[PDB]
Amino acid sequence: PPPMAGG
Amino acid sequence: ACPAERSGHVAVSDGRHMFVWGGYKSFYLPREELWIYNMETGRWKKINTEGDVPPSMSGSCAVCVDRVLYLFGGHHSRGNTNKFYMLDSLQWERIDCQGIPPSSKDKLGVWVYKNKLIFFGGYGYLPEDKVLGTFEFDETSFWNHPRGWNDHVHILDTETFTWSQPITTGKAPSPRAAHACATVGNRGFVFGGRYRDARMNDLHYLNLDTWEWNELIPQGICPVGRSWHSLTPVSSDHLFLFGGFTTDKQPLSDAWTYCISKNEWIQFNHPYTEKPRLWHTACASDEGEVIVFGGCANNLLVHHRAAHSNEILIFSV
Repeated sequence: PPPMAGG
Repeated sequence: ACPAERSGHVAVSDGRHMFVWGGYKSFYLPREELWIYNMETGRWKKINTEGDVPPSMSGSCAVCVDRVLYLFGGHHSRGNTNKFYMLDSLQWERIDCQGIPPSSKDKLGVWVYKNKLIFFGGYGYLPEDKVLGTFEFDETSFWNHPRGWNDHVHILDTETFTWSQPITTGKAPSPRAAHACATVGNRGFVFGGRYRDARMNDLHYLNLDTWEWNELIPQGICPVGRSWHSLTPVSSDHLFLFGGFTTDKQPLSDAWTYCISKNEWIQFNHPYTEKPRLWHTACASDEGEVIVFGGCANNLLVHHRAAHSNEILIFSV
């Protein structure tokens, strides 16, 4: 899900 | 009275009271709620806020300065933002800043130095090239607007609420998100974070007087690379590191202090080895404790299996 992308 | 479980919330503190807002769980927690944890008594209180209440978000970047709460960025149901809010501690105010704001992003860090709030890095949309520094796309985001990491440094001057960027020297850390920042004196430390295919273990600091980047190479054993960890000043010479998430997706429960004067990592023994946390928060109390709240016990990328927590963990250091 988009909020945890990039971590 | 107890806040619901969550990750990607913010927590800030004055040494006595811990303010907790936002985050998401397995989606976003109620935007108008502000949770306050009394570090001395261990009790929570909820208060509802008004004014320009920010959208419910994960990954926002917050600070507490003289009991004034400042909040930047984050991810709401419709994507990343670059809005800036303040809350004087029941009424939120959205501040229409002057200057060119940073690009819309989340999972970054902030240093506080005098009148300046200094933001670094994060994950979000392609900027306008007016911004200086570097941005690198996360190629997998094209398959779900594309987003990417940045290594930008922005100043918000609280004297005028004007955005600017410092000219820096030295080698900046690579772009990154879910790194941790901590401030001691005029040194803005940054440790680890996610960039491309790695969760990293490098340590730098930005001199907040001279705007010179320095890489620190501690001698001996260093913590494993990670993102979604916390890094917290606990003295004028020690940074407390807890938890996070490795490159190989291991949730972490190790705790360390970085001794600044010795330039040395020291692994800290504690009773919470079976309580790994990531995307938690951490606040230093006046009585030498670090108060950890929220975050996720396992790999949060498997959303239907995510173990978000509302536990308080207290490290006495």
